[PDB]
Amino acid sequence: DDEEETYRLWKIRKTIMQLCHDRGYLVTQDELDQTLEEFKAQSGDKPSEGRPRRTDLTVLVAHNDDPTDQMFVFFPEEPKVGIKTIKVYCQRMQEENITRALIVVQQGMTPSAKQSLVDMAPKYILEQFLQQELLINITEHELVPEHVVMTKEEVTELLARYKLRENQLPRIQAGDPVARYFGIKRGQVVKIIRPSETAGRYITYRLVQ
Amino acid sequence: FSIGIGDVTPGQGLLKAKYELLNAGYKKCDEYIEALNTGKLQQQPGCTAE
Amino acid sequence: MLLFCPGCGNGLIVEEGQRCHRFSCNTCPYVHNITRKVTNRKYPKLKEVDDVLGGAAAWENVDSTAESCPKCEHPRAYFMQLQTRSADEPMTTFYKCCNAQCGHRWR
Ligand SMILES: [Zn+2]
Repeated sequence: DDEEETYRLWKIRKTIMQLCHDRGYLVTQDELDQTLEEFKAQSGDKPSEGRPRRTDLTVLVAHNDDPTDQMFVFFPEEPKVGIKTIKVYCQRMQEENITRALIVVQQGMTPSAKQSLVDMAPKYILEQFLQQELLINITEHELVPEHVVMTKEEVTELLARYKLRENQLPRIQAGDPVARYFGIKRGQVVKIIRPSETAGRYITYRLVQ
Repeated sequence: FSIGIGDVTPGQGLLKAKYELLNAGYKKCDEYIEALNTGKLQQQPGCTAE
Repeated sequence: MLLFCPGCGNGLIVEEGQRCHRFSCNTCPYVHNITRKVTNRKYPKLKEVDDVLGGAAAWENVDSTAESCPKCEHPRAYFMQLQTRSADEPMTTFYKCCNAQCGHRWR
C-alpha cells in the first residue's frame, strides 16, 4: 500500500494530461514523459500527500487559438462528491473567472448534485470522469480507430461533395466514451480512419447527437 | 464398373494386425482402470481423475 | 448442533437476565445456566473475496521458489494457490501463463 495509490495517481495524471494535449490546450512535453519515480520526486508518498489539493491542475490554456483561455482540473477526495463541495468549486471558479472545469470522482457523487450538474449556468458547464475509466486512455486501445474533429469549413466541403443534407450522416452518441474524451458538443462532426485489413484505409464521418 | 462383396472382404494381414492392436488397447485400458481404482493414477492437470 | 428442553423437548435459546447467561425454554420454566464454554458453530456464510487485492496489489506476499513450464520457460508466471469452498473443504492449485495471443492456464 501507499505504492499502488501513488501508481494510480501517476497514471491518472498521465492520462488526463494526454487528454489535455489532445484537446489542444497548453502543455509542456517534458511532463508528458514524466516517470513514476519522477512523480515521487515531485510529490511525496501517499501518507504525506493530500488528494483534494495535491493534483489540482489549471496550467493548461487554449494556447492553440487563445493563450488567455485558462482551464481548470479538480480532484475531490470523498467517495461521493457532495453539494457543498461543488459549491466551493463553483465559487472558486467564479473567483478564477473561467467557463468550464473537469472533476474526477473516486466512487460516485450525490443525486441532488447529479441534477445540479446540468443547470449550474448556461455560461458554465462541468465534466465528470470516473477514476476507474481514466486509469486507461481509450485512444490507445487496439479496438478504437482514430477519431479527428474538423472545422466548419471541412464539413461544408464534405456536405457539398456528396450533395447531402447534414441530418443524413451516420450518428454518434454524445455519451460515447470517445465523445466524452474529446469533450465535443452536439452538432459537431467527426472523421474516422478505420485501419483496413491491409495497408489501405477507409474514411467515414459521424455526427454527434 | 462394379462393386461386390469381394471388394469389402477383409484381407489376411488385417486379421493379424487387428488382433494385435485390439489386444494392445485392452491391456492399456486395463492398466489405466487399475491405476484409477487403486488411487495410484496421476490426475491430469486439466480435469479430475474420472 | 441444537439444544432442547428435557422437560418439553423443544428448542432452547440463550439469554441473559442475571449474573450469568443461560439456556432457557419459552414454554416451561426450565433454565440451564452456562458456566463454561462450547466449541461448535453453525458455519456462517459470506461470499467470495475475489478482487479485494486485484491487479498489481501489495508487494508483501513475494516468495522465492516457483515452478516452470514444460514448453517455453519464459520468466514470468510465479506461483499462487487458492481454496475451494469452506473450512472443511479442500484447496486447489493452478498454473496460468499470460504473454499474449493464446489461452494457456494449467491446473
Ligand atoms: Zn418448550
